Amino acid sequence: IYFSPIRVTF
Amino acid sequence: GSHSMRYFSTSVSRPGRGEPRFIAVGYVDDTQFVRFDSDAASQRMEPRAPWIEQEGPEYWDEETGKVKAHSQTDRENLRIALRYYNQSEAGSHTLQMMFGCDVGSDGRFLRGYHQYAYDGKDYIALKEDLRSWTAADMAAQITKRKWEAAHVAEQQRAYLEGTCVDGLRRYLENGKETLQRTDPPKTHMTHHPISDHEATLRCWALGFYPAEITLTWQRDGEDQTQDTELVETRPAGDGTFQKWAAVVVPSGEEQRYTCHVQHEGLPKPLTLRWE
Amino acid sequence: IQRTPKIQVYSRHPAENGKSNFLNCYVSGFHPSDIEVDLLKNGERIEKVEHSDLSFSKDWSFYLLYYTEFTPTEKDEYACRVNHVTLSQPKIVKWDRDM
Ligand SMILES: [Mg+2]
Repeated sequence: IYFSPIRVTF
Repeated sequence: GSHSMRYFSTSVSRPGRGEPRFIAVGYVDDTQFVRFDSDAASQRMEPRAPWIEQEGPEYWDEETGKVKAHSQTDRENLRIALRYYNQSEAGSHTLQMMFGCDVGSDGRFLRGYHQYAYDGKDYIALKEDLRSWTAADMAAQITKRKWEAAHVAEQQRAYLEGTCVDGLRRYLENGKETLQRTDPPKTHMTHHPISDHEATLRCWALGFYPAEITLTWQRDGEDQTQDTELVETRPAGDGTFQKWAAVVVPSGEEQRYTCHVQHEGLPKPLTLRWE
Repeated sequence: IQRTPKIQVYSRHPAENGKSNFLNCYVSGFHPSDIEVDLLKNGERIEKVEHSDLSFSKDWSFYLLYYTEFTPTEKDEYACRVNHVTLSQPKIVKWDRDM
């Protein structure tokens, strides 16, 4: 089960 | 009797030649179940093991959505690391990610991963406690800083201790026949003369599952490591592994040596003598 | 910066002259990921050589398995030719049914 989006970049 | 689920993601830039290719693979212990490739006709998460095919069509839509979202994040993540490290616009760079969890024989949460490496070296990583991050260098510290302010660990802690362990439990339940199985190694021994002075004694382990194996030589019941050639566990291609340990032996001394195999499909460690 | 591939040419099942098997070339510990693997029959490139999807281990280093069917014969010779940015020229590793 892939993680749900993390809408935070580097 | 622990079990694990892992996802390995790679994003390799190719400047001037379109967007970076992103690959992602999922593994349950040593068996690969999923694949996604940004440079593929389908543009979908595709199965790689029989037991994942029993998942409904909604799964394939949601998984495709989630992997697609990460791929997008990782292409901007590649462009950020580039400016962070004051690196030229020219040149291919690699961003890799590993996330997943480990569970007990009963299904309890043991450990959880979420970490990146930039150009083969650790960039950032969630700590064992899942509340804190490890920043390798200064660029990673800027990210550490950004992620602490944005409550990224809090969210991943919930994915890691929740979604991950539950999803793993059902993959273990559905994939019982093939995952819970333990394939013992088929052992044998070969003998090749180097010269009329000495010879190579090879000792093999074939068709075993999982990949955890131990191969050790002994000259007169005393552990040898002086002249031992031990290759890396290699996949046979059928979902089983292979390994061997060779030893340099003088002509006639062959009966002083024994090969020792330790595998979780073996009740007691097998000893091997020539012939 | 970069690491060199560690090459292994072997078969799925033990080699027997006249029986159909699988020729394998496993590569690992390399960096970056761009690698050219070719399986050869009597020095010539085998067409339709399948490979695993790019993966890595806990230590970040890549691994790949290229493979094809083959019927071993005492007559014919096999090997895999590998290319990477860490090699000035392609690396040829012959197939020994004994290693
Ligand atoms: Mg078990």
